[PDB]
Amino acid sequence: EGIKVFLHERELWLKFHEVGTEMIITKAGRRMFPSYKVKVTGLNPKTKYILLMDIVPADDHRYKFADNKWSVTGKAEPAMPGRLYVHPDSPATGAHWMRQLVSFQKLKLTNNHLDPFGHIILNSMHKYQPRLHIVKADTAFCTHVFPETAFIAVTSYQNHKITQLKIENNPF
Amino acid sequence: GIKVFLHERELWLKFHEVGTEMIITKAGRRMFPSYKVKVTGLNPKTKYILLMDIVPADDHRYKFADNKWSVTGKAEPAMPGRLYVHPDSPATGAHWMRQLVSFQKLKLTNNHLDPFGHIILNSMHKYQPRLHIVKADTAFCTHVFPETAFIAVTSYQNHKITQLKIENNPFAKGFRG
DNA sequence: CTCACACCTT
DNA sequence: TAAGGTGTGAG
Ligand SMILES: [Mg+2]
Ligand SMILES: [Mg+2]
Repeated sequence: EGIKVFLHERELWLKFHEVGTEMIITKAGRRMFPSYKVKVTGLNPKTKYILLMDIVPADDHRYKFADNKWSVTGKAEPAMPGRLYVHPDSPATGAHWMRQLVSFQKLKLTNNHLDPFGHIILNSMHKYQPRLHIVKADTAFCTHVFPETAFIAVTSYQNHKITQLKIENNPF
Repeated sequence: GIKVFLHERELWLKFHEVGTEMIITKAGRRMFPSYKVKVTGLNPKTKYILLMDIVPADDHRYKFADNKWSVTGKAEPAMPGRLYVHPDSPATGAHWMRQLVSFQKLKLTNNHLDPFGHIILNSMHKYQPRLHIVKADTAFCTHVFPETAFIAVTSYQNHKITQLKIENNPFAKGFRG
């Protein structure tokens, strides 16, 4: 647990964070943008670990976007326990995980409470916090939370500034 | 370090074999056994926050029948679980390691409108208590003892749990044979 | 599922 | 002490 985790593309995340990050969620499931990726150090090279993500409510509010601003508009909806996204390389050695960027870019977000594909179910107009968890594969694990990756789940982009950012930052 | 050891593990296992139930009430109910741990491997001078939460063990709703728990439906959706921060937090590693860390005063309630800061559970659902350890100068670590999982109930279902509670909890001494 | 209650601990 | 944690058992 003397492990360090570093958010990749932090500057891009910050730009989105300043505006107020939104992530589109759909029936088919949508990848996050920015992608969530991390560098990890301090793992035992030979020990096996499972790396995984979840995405948990950031608060108890429900939100609306109006007058180019977000604001609380109600009580957050109750939900089922969040699904986990287990990194596909799991389980793997500390040396494997440390050798290059651990990317969670294939993680998908859906708004379909009946989703059959294992995608992470969110509710529109709620705020969420992505978390990374590191488990010795072998009762104990550690969790890393970057506040700048927090976001509001949306059904289509609300703040037109976000749309510009996404447009300006994806080659194709 | 960091290592966390469950106190009275033997007693927990006795309940766990039968299938642990924890009473929940409006006023808030202590767990029995008391959740207590020994911790080692902390930096003696560093300050830490210790806290617990209690999370759904699965997505099921249960029923008890034929002297057996069995799945009966989908679990009820719920709000995020409240935290119980240990009263001594924040404290130094040395403080935490000096004696058992007790979470005896943690209370469980069924009142979704509870104003007392107690942990809100739904009856007939299964739950897993977890201990978290947060350091000082984002990152924290979590310890999960599966032998402490339990089904929240409004009154005891399996009479073997009732008898265990009576035999081992001092406050129930008056009901003993 | 709830409450007044006897009986007990701390 | 006095305050407060138990399961009870009828409703
Ligand atoms: Mg990206
Ligand atoms: Mg104990």
